[PDB]
Amino acid sequence: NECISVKGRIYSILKQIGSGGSSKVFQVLNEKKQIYAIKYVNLEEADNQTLDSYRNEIAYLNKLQQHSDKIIRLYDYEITDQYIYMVMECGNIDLNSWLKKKKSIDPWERKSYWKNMLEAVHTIHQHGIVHSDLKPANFLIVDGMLKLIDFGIANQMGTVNYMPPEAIKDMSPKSDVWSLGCILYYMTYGKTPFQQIINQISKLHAIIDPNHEIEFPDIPEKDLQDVLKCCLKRDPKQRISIPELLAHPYVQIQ
Ligand SMILES: NS(=O)(=O)c1cccc(-c2[nH]nc3ccc(NC(=O)Cc4ccccc4)cc23)c1
Repeated sequence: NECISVKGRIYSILKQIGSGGSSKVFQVLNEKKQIYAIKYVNLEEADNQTLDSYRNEIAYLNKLQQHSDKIIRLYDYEITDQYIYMVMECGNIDLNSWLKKKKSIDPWERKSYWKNMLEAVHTIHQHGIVHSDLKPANFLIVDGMLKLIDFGIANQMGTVNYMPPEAIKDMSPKSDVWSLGCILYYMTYGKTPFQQIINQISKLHAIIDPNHEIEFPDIPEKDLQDVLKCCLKRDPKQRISIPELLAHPYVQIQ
């Protein structure tokens, strides 16, 4: 429960939120006992390829401020040769942990969270960023809304269930549509489209191979069932885009 100093301001560690691959996230308090979330990154083992990934992520996160409130608020940051300190907004819970704990999600709650997800991905697309690795863990519940925490530029610490078929064949902004579709599918049927296929090798084949029909059981919300069919199209040309999804009846009609 040590102390942290960022750009002259002192912060006391309250509790550690999480840890993963030379990185750590802590609950901190300023002199006025106001809460913040500080991300600490250890750079002693990272090479120039990994270093440029963190630098690019920090730059885009700082630029995305005031552009949208669907991106985590970054108040200040400190970068040295040894470490990175990022003073951010403190949230309630990540979407991945919240989805696993929830028994059944409300239809209005599913719609409101989908809208937030579309608007955050649209904002990063407008600034030329393509996430390519979207999963619920990249989203945080804060101030009664969902906010994107990372843009997938830097290597961080589920599995291959949200991977688009284009990325598997590559050995496009439409890639983020498939990943978002898998999150909404989980919010609709309680499972991912390829969660039943336990074998990782057999799972990767099922995503890319055509004729392997993805089940879409009938639900009262006919517009919601349509979004999933449009989002989970193996062909990126036939797949719906983010600006088209923002005008879909599911997000615009009551
Ligand atoms: N209610 S709470 O205080 O307990 C809580 C719970 C969950 C999230 C937050 C939480 N608040 N603000 C956050 C900013 C970033 C972040 N995550 C990462 O940047 C990725 C990461 C994760 C682990 C290790 C290394 C990197 C989480 C944030 C707060």
